Amino acid sequence: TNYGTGRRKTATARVFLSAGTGKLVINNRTLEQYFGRETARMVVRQPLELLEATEKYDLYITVKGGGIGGQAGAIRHGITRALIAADETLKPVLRQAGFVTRDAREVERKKLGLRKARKRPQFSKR
Amino acid sequence: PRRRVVAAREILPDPKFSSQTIAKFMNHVMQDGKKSIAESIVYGALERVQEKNKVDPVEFFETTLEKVRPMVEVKARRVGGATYQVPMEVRPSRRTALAMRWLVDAAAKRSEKTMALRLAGELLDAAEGKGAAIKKREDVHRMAEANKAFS
Amino acid sequence: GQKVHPIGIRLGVVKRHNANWYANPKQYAEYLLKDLQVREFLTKKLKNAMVSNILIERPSGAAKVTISTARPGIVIGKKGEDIEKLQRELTNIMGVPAQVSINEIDRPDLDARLVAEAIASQLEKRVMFRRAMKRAVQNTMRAGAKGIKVEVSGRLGGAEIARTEWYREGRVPLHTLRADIDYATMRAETTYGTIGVKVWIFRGEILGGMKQVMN
Amino acid sequence: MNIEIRTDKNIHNSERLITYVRAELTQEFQRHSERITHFSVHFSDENGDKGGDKDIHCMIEARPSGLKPVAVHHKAGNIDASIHGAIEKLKRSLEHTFEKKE
Amino acid sequence: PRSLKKGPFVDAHLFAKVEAAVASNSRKPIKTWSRRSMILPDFVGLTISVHNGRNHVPVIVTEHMVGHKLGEFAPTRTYRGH
Amino acid sequence: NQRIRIRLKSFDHRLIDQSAQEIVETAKRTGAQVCGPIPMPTRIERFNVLTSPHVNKDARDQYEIRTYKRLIDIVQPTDKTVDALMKLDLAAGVDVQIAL
Amino acid sequence: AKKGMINRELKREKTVAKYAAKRAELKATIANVNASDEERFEAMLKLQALPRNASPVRLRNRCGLTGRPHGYFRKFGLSRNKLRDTVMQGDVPGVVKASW
RNA sequence: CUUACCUGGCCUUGACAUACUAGAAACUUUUCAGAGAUGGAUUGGUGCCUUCGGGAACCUAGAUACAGGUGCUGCAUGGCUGUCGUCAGCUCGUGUCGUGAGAUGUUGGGUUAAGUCCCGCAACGAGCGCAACCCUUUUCCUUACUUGCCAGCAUUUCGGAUGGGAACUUUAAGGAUACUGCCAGUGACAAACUGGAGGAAGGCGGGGACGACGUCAAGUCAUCAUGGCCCUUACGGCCAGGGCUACACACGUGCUACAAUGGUCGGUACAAAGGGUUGCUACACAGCGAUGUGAUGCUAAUCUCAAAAAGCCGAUCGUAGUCCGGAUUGGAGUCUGCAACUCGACUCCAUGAAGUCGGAAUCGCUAGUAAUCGCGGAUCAGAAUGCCGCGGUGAAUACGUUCCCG
Ligand SMILES: [Mg+2]
Ligand SMILES: [Mg+2]
Ligand SMILES: [Mg+2]
Ligand SMILES: [Mg+2]
Ligand SMILES: [Mg+2]
Ligand SMILES: [Mg+2]
Ligand SMILES: [Mg+2]
Ligand SMILES: [Mg+2]
Ligand SMILES: [Mg+2]
Ligand SMILES: [Mg+2]
Ligand SMILES: [Mg+2]
Ligand SMILES: [Mg+2]
Ligand SMILES: [Mg+2]
Ligand SMILES: [Mg+2]
Ligand SMILES: [Mg+2]
Ligand SMILES: [Mg+2]
Repeated sequence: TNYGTGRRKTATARVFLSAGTGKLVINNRTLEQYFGRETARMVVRQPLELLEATEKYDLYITVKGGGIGGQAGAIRHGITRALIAADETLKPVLRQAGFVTRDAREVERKKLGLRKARKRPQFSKR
Repeated sequence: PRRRVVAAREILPDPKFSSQTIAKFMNHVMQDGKKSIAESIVYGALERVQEKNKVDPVEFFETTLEKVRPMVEVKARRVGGATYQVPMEVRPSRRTALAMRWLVDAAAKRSEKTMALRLAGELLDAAEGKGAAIKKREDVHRMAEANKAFS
Repeated sequence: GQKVHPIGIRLGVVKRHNANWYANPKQYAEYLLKDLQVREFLTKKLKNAMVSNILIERPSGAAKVTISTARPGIVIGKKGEDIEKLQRELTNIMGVPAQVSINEIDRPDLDARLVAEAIASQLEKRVMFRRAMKRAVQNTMRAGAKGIKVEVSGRLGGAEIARTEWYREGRVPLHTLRADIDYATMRAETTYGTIGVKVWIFRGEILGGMKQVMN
Repeated sequence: MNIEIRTDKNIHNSERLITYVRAELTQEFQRHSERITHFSVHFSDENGDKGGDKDIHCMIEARPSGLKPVAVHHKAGNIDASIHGAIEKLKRSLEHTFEKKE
Repeated sequence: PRSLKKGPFVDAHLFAKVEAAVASNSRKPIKTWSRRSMILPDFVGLTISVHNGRNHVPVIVTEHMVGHKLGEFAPTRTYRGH
Repeated sequence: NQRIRIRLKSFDHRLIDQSAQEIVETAKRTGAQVCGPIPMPTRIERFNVLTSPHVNKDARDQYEIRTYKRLIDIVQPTDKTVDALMKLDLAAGVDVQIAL
Repeated sequence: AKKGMINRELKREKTVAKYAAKRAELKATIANVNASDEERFEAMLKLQALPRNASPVRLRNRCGLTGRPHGYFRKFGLSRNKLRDTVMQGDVPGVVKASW
């Protein structure tokens, strides 16, 4: 019913939220099936345990791009924005948590004359 | 640096025990960004140590950490062309960091089959009071005690 | 140290390319080589007509060369016969037929290329280099440029030791990408070798970006 | 200390020159020993295929254990003269640096 | 190695010289520059001089050599020791 | 049922946008309905060119060329619309493909 | 490059153009299954007997303006030395400096 | 081949330009000699314009100026490039001061990343540098509904597949936003600096281009141009083989390992950027495999390269020179190419080297960075551990400037 968009490290998540028993689906899959790593599940779940109203909502989630951590961050951001859209009074607590902010860190490009973005070849003085 | 005051980053609490201290310890254990294997190692060690005696793993870890934390260190001061190792107090963050580094290095130099087993052995040894981290704590106390004379 | 090409740094900013056509990845090389050939031909043919720019365009199965000249009379021809020969040569060079157009230059002393050729002519005829430099600078500033800069390097006066000498007046903000700077280079072949001439002319700051240029 | 000597096309180099340079340089700088780990000398002729009073450039660059690498140049009319000038300048420079750092 | 389906490679002129030699009975060496040809089974018992860069070296072809290329018996470098 | 597909390729997005705007305006004058312009992924081609004549590997110039594509459909076209599209002139730098 | 080098390149291209058709026909005969084994062998012999310069593998790309055999950059057809000059004069359409 | 080097066989107005004379369309089919360059035979056509009595193309033959040079000089040069060094500086006009070289301005206080800014002052004014204008990334709005997308509907051989929709993701142009804007403090009541509210983002948000006046007779006559010297039946030109890959040794930059934070086997998830018509190829068969045959869709947000790998779940290995490591060698093959001997890439069977963590010394890096994991491209018939890009997981530590350097 209430929609949210989340973004993190090339990953984008579309989140639909509607009052329900506590269902949670990701790409026609469950949280345990999609994320085999516990940190990702914890990150996905933080926003709704933060309000102590985890099982009073139902979520329908799609995600594309990035890796497991980026997708988890995007899903959490989408859930946070969906909550803010649903209720205005949620935004101060969610921001105090820090979920309202959108992380802008991204990979830095390789550079001419350098092995990597910052790393440069060896200059021996033996 | 010569300017600015860089702020500290935030380490999220671990999944199982929700401990920032345990998360920082996992970060010390981690290599090449393999944090999942880091958590596996740390949790296996914690289960192994819990098996020996029935206590809270978090409480055991923090007690052993307090056992192993340093008190006093010297920082080399170059005046008059001499070392002049001067004892000084150290901030809690440095205390915790050196304690964790000593624990992990001692575990690495132990001689069990797996990192989890040897980390658990090191935690037990530190709890008892005889270990390589305990020896480094003793040595730093000994040296800062020999050089107490200077301010 | 070294410096970026004043035109090269502003292609998509305040300037436009000297060639405007589209090609598929296969015919691109042929088009570029033939454009270079036609430019080489025109430079030799119109040496004495004070030509400033050549714009090569391929609209569709045809060609369009726009020649910017201070002396349109010579290129046009007294009775217009010269333009027919020019288009014939262009159609011979390029597979599709080419049409020529002429842009008359009414303020030649604001064009960097023309100034460089003028200085190079005197330098080849053995006039004093810092006489020609000052004459060109004064003429351009009288024309109205906000600034001009001239550089001459080589064996000036026949000296065994080569050297470089320059003179600047007004404003030449090279680091400002929104500034109209015209850059030109020319060569003078004297009995004692080559002398290089560089000219910069500044025509104020362009406003509104490439949209104002109507790209 | 390991010695790595190089010349240019004009100068002309040989293993005999390598042995002689290594021997002389070690003999002169034998005192420092462990203080220094690497020498590299380089030889050039500037206006190759012509002549002059100097017309040859010698360089020696040495790495002292600890402090940063230090370099010395000399110009002379002959390879032997260039080498001797560079050796003298290196000796003076190293003496000054070691006296400074004590 | 050359694919079997293509078959062995031999130069036309060398092949023709070999057939002339075998059809006749003459032991005069066959001078050639084709180091890239293969020693066919019909080459046995013939003397073939192969260019090695500055001179032609003889090779008396025996049953062992079949399958090698001609150049494998005419080394091109002169090294005697350091 | 006839539908006309129009594909524009250029090296200058401003020129290609001008061309597409002119095409849609021409269609509107005739009175047909048109979908677009639809942006299509831009191609980028990047090249590394050494700037020193002899030896400096780290001193280079990095150049790029971009290909911009635009898509247009015109549906329910009339005999006057098609003739207007054919009559319309073409500017350089924008290669236009018309498919029936 | 030298004019002799350029002329050698040109004659090689001319020979390849001359013999392309026969070379292709012989290769097709070689790759044809329904053809007889003796015919395939004869095709192989003729292909091996063709002149060497007919083989496209013996052609080297060259700048065209200068004939340099390195840094060719197929798309433009110019070696880096002249490509940089032509680009930064503004005579190559669509090419600009890259910053991303 | 590239190729500029060497052995040998060859040509001399030259492989390429202009100028003079004469005959021939240009071209075209076959063999013969030879390593080839070359030479000697042998077929078919006789074209395009003409005040047709002569001309354009493209050859042949002779003659003379000449061509030709990757031959020397970067210390005779143009053009281009490195470095001090994105260091914050470097200079002019009018005035003044001093016999003059010269000085001021550009110095003094705070301050900034900065000759950045505010106060004073025989200085008043300017230019080149700093910053800004340019590209990219983070939030949102409008236009656009394709080939790309699927929230509400329905049909489904349950595959957005279908009828459909224009919501969302995305795609790619144009706009908005962030200015110490507001609050509480500090400082001369100046610049400016701290702590806060709001916001996706708060005090240059993070990267990229952009190289001041000048320095080192710094680098490049072998990209190219060019003054001056040199060779002219050879220092020019064509060709076949060989070499640039040699091997008592010494250095620089890398890749792979020395294992259990791991190796092997089975199952199972999640990318971004590029390439494809002389090419990428779904799918079936044959093969242990590299591959081959048939065949399909693609000039591409449509078909394809394509399998992402680290990761997660299950089993074994249980500290051994090992179920670690994969150099070297012996057999058997595939492919590209006229041709893999010198001297190619890859596949299978067998073999199983040094290595068990590396002297003195010394290098890179302050955050989506280091470390680690895989993917693409230019060059290119084939031939990357190199170079240029892309994304996945993801740290440690900064008390401080005392001693180290610039
Ligand atoms: Mg990376
Ligand atoms: Mg990027
Ligand atoms: Mg020099
Ligand atoms: Mg084999
Ligand atoms: Mg030449
Ligand atoms: Mg090739
Ligand atoms: Mg060769
Ligand atoms: Mg120089
Ligand atoms: Mg030199
Ligand atoms: Mg700037
Ligand atoms: Mg040279
Ligand atoms: Mg050869
Ligand atoms: Mg080599
Ligand atoms: Mg193994
Ligand atoms: Mg051993
Ligand atoms: Mg390749």
